[PDB]
Amino acid sequence: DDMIAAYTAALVSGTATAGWTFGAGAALQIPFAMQMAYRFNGIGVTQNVLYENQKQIANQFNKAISQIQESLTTTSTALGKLQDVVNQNAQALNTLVKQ
Amino acid sequence: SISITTEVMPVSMAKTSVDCNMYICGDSTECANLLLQYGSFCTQLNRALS
Amino acid sequence: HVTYVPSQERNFTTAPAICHEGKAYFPREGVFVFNGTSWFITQRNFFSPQIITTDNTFVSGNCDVVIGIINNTVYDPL
Ligand SMILES: *[C@@H]1O[C@H](CO)[C@@H](O)[C@H](O)[C@H]1NC(C)=O
Ligand SMILES: *[C@@H]1O[C@H](CO)[C@@H](O)[C@H](O)[C@H]1NC(C)=O
Repeated sequence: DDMIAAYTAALVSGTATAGWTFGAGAALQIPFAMQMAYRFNGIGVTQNVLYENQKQIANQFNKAISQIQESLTTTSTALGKLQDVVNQNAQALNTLVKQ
Repeated sequence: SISITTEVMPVSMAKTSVDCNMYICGDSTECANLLLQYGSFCTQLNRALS
Repeated sequence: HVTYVPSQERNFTTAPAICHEGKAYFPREGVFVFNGTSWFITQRNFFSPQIITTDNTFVSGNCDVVIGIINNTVYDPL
């Protein structure tokens, strides 16, 4: 699990500091606001719409992250496709013993 | 030119179920008692169909 | 599959927008870079510096909102 955690940490760190470039060729540095402006051009909105109201966009991003981490420390069925898989495997082996 | 083309795709199939005792033994009592010794085949089969 | 790969990168310093006379100027398709002597506009994938004109730049707002505005001149073919 530590190797997979290292992989995902490297992936998030590359995304936050390089952008879309470290999958095509090498890694090219860019500030995060200019990267978000390029992605805004990607969805069809001009760069200024990011640039005059960058602060409320950052606030909305931070609030959405904080709302996800709240909802994870709550009831089950969020991760229900994984747990079910685990259960199925265990169940099969139990049958093979009782049989 | 403007052209409209059709494409057909299957989505689901029929849901089925089986009574293990009725298929194997029918109405016989002796067969049912002998079938009790073959444990955990009919449950493992109904679970897959469900 | 034949594919295009970028090869040799180079560092520049950049700004989100430039301010000519009380107006913010944003690039159309490219980034503003500082060559070392002058400020140019260039496409991201290949380095081809272009002189900043009114053609490849658009205007929006005043120079008191954007973080990282700089002072530079926008050429007009007139
Ligand atoms: C300049 O580019 C080189 C690679 O070409 C890089 O190692 C170096 O960190 C860059 N300079 C700065 C100040 O980041
Ligand atoms: C851009 O910079 C290079 C070296 O930094 C210089 O030789 C060149 O003259 C500059 N471009 C212009 C248009 O002056």
